[PDB]
Amino acid sequence: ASEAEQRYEVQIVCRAEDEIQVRSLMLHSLGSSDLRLQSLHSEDLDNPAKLEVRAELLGTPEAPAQLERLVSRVSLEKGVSSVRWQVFELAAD
Repeated sequence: ASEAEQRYEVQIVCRAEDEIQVRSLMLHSLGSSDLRLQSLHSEDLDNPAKLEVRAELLGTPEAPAQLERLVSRVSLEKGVSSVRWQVFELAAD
């Protein structure tokens, strides 16, 4: 309808123990993805052992299923404490 590509910020809270696996599966789920990665801010949040990786992925509101896909593929892996995605939209002007 209207070209409004939104940024979905996938915030994966994962143990540092398996962060590399988590991030590898993140990239794996980027294997032909509508969701186009911009950046992934990986900081320590809950605890130094739990790294929260908040990645900006651009996608349209027409692609919610892809977010599920990402979340599922990463949730298949161990180390993930919590995984949320924030729909950040464009500023309605």
